[PDB]
Amino acid sequence: FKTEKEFMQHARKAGLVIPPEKSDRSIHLACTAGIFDAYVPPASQVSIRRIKDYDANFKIKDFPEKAKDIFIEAHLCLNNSDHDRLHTLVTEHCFPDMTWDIKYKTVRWSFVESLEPSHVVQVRCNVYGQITVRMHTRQTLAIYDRFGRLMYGQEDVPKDVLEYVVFEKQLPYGSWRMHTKIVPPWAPPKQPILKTVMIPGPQLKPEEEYE
Amino acid sequence: ISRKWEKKNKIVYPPQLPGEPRRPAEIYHCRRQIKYSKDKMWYLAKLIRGMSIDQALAQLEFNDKKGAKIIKEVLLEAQDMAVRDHNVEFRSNLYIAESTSGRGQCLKRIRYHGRGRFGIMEKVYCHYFVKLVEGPPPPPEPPKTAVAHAKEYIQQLRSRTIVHTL
Amino acid sequence: SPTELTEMRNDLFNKEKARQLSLTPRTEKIEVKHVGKTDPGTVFVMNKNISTPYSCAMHLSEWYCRKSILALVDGQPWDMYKPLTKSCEIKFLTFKDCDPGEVNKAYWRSCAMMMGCVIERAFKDEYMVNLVRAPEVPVISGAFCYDVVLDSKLDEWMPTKENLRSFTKDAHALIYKDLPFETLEVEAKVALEIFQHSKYKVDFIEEKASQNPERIVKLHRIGDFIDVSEGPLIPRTSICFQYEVSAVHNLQPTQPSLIRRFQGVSLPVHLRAHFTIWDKLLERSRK
Amino acid sequence: TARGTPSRFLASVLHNGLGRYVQQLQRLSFSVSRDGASSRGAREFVEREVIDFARRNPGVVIYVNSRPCCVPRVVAEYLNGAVREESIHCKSVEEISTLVQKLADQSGLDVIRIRKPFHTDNPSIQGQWHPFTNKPTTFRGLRPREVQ
Amino acid sequence: SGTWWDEHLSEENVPFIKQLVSDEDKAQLASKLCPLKDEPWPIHPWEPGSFRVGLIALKLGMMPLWTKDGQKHVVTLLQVQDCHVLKYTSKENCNGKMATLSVGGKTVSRFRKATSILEFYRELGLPPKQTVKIFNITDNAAIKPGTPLYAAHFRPGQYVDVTAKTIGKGFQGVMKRWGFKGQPATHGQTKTHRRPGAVATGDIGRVWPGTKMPGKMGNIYRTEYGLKVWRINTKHNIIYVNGSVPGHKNCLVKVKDSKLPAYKDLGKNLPFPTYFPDGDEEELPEDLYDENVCQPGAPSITFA
Amino acid sequence: ISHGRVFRRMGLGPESRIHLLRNLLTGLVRHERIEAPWARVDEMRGYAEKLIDYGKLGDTNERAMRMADFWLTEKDLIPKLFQVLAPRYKDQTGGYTRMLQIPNRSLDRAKMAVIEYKGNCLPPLPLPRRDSHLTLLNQLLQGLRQDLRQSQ
Amino acid sequence: AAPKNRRTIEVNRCRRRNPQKLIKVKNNIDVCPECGHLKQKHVLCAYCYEKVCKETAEIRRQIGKQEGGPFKAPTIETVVLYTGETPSEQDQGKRIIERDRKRPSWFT
RNA sequence: ACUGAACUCCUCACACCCAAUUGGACCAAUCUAUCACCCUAUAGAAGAACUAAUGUUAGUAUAAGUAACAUGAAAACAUUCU
Ligand SMILES: [Mg+2]
Ligand SMILES: [Mg+2]
Ligand SMILES: [Mg+2]
Ligand SMILES: [Mg+2]
Ligand SMILES: [Mg+2]
Ligand SMILES: [Mg+2]
Ligand SMILES: [Mg+2]
Ligand SMILES: [Mg+2]
Ligand SMILES: [Mg+2]
Ligand SMILES: [Mg+2]
Ligand SMILES: [Mg+2]
Ligand SMILES: [Mg+2]
Ligand SMILES: [Mg+2]
Ligand SMILES: [Mg+2]
Ligand SMILES: [Zn+2]
Repeated sequence: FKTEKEFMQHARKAGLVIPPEKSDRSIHLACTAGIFDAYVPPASQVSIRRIKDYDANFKIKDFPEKAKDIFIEAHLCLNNSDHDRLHTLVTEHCFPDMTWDIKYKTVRWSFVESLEPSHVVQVRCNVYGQITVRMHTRQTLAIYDRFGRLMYGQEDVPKDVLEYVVFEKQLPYGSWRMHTKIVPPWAPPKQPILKTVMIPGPQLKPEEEYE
Repeated sequence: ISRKWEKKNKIVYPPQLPGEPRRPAEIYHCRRQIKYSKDKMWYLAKLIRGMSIDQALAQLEFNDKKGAKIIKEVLLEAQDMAVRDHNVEFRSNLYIAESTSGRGQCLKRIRYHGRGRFGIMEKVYCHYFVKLVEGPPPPPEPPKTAVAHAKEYIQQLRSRTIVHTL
Repeated sequence: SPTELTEMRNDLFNKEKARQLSLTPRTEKIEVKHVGKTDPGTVFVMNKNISTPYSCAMHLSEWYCRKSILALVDGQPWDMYKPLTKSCEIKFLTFKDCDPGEVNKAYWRSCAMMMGCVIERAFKDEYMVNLVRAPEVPVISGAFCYDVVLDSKLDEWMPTKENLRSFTKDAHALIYKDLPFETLEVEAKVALEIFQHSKYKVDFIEEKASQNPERIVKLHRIGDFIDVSEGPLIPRTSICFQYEVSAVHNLQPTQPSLIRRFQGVSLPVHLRAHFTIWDKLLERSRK
Repeated sequence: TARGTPSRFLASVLHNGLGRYVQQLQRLSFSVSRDGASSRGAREFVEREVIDFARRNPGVVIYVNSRPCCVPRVVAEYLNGAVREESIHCKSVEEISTLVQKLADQSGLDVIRIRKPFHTDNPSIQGQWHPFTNKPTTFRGLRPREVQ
Repeated sequence: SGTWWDEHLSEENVPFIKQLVSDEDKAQLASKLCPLKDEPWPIHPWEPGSFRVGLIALKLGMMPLWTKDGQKHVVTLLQVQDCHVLKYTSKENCNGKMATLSVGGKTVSRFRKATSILEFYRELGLPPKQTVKIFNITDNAAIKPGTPLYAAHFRPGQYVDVTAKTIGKGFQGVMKRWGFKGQPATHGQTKTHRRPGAVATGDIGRVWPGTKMPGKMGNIYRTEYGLKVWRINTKHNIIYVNGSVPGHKNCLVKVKDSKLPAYKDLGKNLPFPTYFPDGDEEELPEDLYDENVCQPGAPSITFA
Repeated sequence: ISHGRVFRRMGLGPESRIHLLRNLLTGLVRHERIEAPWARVDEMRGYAEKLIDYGKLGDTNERAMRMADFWLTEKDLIPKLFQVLAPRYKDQTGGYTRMLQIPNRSLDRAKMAVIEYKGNCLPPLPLPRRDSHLTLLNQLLQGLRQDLRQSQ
Repeated sequence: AAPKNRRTIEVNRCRRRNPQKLIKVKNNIDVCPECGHLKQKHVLCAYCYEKVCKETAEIRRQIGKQEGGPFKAPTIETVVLYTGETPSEQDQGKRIIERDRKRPSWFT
């Protein structure tokens, strides 16, 4: 099937009366479905007290240096695929969005030193504190195949990336982790890939014509 | 049961050195439990076993057999996989390196014969395995010429020794 | 020596071919749309000056690599092995089309260029062979033409039937190599550097350079042999199936030197003719 | 059998007898259990005669490992890189003392079938027979039924 | 990719090529009709022991013919269609007991022959032929390759051997092929009516070679011997051979003089190398006849 | 041995091969384009062009009315025969149908075919066109035609 | 008669693998110029025939509406007109099947 | 005169070519006793060893892709025709 509607419309039509049953145990999440208030990149000190009310030892000045070590150690675990180490530095909204496309291919991401010091932009808040931090760093990329042939980016030349990495913290044992990465609409286009792509048009039945 | 052909698409080679020729892509694909026999599939699998993938889809569109309609569904899904998942840029730059057919788990029914006797009818199933290698197909081996037969005969005369002596 | 004239010219062709690739802006992506009756509205997001129309045909099928011969980039005929330049629209042109006008002409120039590679390398080294041009004669005339000037020793020289069969056996030897036509659009200043040793080809470069509002002249190369031409060409030399240098005609108004025209007739692998139809295209190609 | 098993020619390693005779063992390696009846004779070989053996040929370097094994092995490594690992499991002291002296005397070449019982490298001195030995020469090289 | 001549031609070039090569079909055949105005090989008189050329004729069909005894004879019409002499090999090259001419008849589309065959007829200057038969011959009878042979090469009263492939009857059973009696119909006889019986005996545990079994009947070369030529027809080049000739209608047969020992000296009054109509001496009538045959136009016969 | 035997044997007898072509020809007059197996089409095709010759014998011919009464099992197509089809082909003397090859039947892999009456109201079949006249082999042969026209 | 012995796979391979039993490679396959799908020579294109066979299936569905029941074959010649078309001079006295779609590029 | 064995000699080594039957020396694997501890030792025991019973049961071959089996026709798949 494709959707949840098309399953229930086929489970009704097949006679599959499946009972919606009640259970005492619920799915205990530790993330959110994206960002609370979507920051749009070109006053929120209420949300820094609501973070300090549960944590009670947290400085907004220290955190961009903490934000780099969350960002850098998350991206070095892509070079080895240490999935037990990504799960403590990256929330489960961000872990399928940085590992599912890179399975069965090797990446050789490497961090060289930044250009601008990181600084927090906004802060928002069974309660999830959320911190957006701006990153103007200098990175390299080299993504390969199964067969080891280069498919994206050269290995030596460092590039300039502008990043707004939203962070999140569940508020008893969770820490600050990467949650998502804001890509603005005015961002310059990414580096062109090394191979050429074909895009098929409509697959036409003999009765259908091309208009 | 074993499913080792599905796992061959997950081998990750180390990233290549620039002082090394480019490794061609390999795309292992299979369909299991085809309601067709494993030795009627061999004539279709032997036919396409060296061809490029566009010549293979041509010679299977016009075969009258049942399995040619099924191999053409396998070769099209493995060609769509090679540009999607295994990083081949050209659809046309593939050829069939291996094309075999194993037997599958077959069912058993009862065929009644002419008296109290009977027979055990077996409902045949089969597998079909393919590997596409990225590249132009290699040229077929020509017959060895009269020069090459004469070299092998003279090399067989040149190699003989005085046997059972010093 | 024509040994040292071949090593000198191909290094400057390679120097200009390497120069054009060096101006490529690190795989900039162009987007060409396929216009045609078959397979409509597909795009090929391709590299800027590395991608050719053969790479466009390689995405669709093997049938567009074998059957298709030219390329109608923006309504203009292009080689299949000439690098693209900008976002455009491509048709692929076949020998068996309803109007194969430019396909006939591009095949007509190519067997003229394939002939000139035979003429320079058939005479032994003590004889002087000099190419002039390839006249754009029509297909209805029955033979593609190539004007050559030989040395003064060979003024009362006319080849026999067994000499032209040694021309064709060197023209089928060029087909068996399956050599691709290395095309490259060169400016007029480099073209006079490659063709400095041949005064007949210097002035031909001057014809095409002022015909053109810029100084660009088409250069082509079969293998280790460079020649000018007027327009596009064929992808490979394996396209010529039937080939025969039919006759040699000495032109009539030749007071300074013999403008000696060569005649040949050819057909593709696509458009083969029967032995009795081809033999009648040989007795008409001797005029 | 001989059509099943590989075969080789009778050779030496580096012309082992021409200049000098080089002892072809490098190492012996004994695994010998401290508690175990299978290495009862192997413990008496180490106690009695491995010190008399390690002085009789000082080119062989002998390693007694003494680990808890069920089967005591002897791992003879030779000069051409070959390894012949054999067991001394439940052998008396007189049966290991000949098994080890057999390992010292032999070279590292395989114990597959040797084709010829000899090896001459210059087999001919007066020149090997071809059809034109023992055939007299005619005058002027005239073959039969040739007039001139 | 296999091609043919008609594949890449347009509808303006299809009827043009058809009329063109059929004009060179009739140009090359009409430029051979005077072989004596060319350079012929020398004309020798007949001697005892000399053998001459035969013919290749299309079998047209049969019709009755009557002699003056009033006895019906059946007679097979053999039309000589475009028969020529193709090549000559001496006895040194043949390594047989005689020399050979090669003779071909009944012109065929050039578009449907192999390339190696199409050049043999291009050096000869003829359209290609369907059957090419080889006639043993002496050194006297040696015609230049490229001369036509007509029906007046034979004369009435002469006996003639005719060779062609028989009518192919496919896989035939052992009753039609070998004339076996089969088994009776009733009185039992369950599954035997047309079956071969015992094949061999019991002691020999095998079947002898050359045992008559079911197989492919017909379609082999058979030769009839001693067939009289009753009349010839010089206008349409018809031989009127006595009796029945092997082969169906419109098949090409191989007509030559008889090898029978009773008809071995009977070439004294025959046109020896072949009939040359360029010779013109006593030009032959419309029909030549044997002395016994009642010609159509003679009065009704009477045995007084 | 079936030398010279020009009729296919079909059905379950010589009667049933006429009743098989009769339903195939009744569908051809009604629809003017029929898919059928290729051996059943080209066996019908002799009867499909011999029938229009019997419609051109006229409506009022009793010998032609008896033949249309047999060969059309739906009696409404006998007005369509004598008043539509036989007036449509009153110029030409033959070749009323065109028979092509279709890709084989998906059920039993049978060699299929389509006949149609020429010049009907139906959409045209994708007919096999000859090679174009501007191709290289046709222009080299057009140059030879115009030269040999100047040989006179 | 029963087999006296068992045929081996060495004997069975040389029977069921020689080129008399193998699938012959066919060389008929061209490309259709009209649609680019690949067809054989001597056979109509499978794609381009299904263009016609699904356009004829709609025309025959409207012929069946204007007749009404069986045995209504008219003695009047037929003309298929698509949308925005006028019956010309030769279509006077002809049966007109008014179709709904646009006149296709291959119909004429 | 030469050829010619498993006879006899030669170099080394020797318990190391009969059916039924009989005597003897060893032993795989298992469990138990006690050891042993990458797979063993000495003993005690026993459902203690399978190239063969038209053996039993399961798998899979061969015969074999063989014998055999099936859908009246066209079509708008409404219908009509045989
Ligand atoms: Mg079975
Ligand atoms: Mg009888
Ligand atoms: Mg009976
Ligand atoms: Mg009975
Ligand atoms: Mg039947
Ligand atoms: Mg002896
Ligand atoms: Mg003894
Ligand atoms: Mg024990
Ligand atoms: Mg037991
Ligand atoms: Mg067993
Ligand atoms: Mg048993
Ligand atoms: Mg089988
Ligand atoms: Mg059988
Ligand atoms: Mg059967
Ligand atoms: Zn089509």
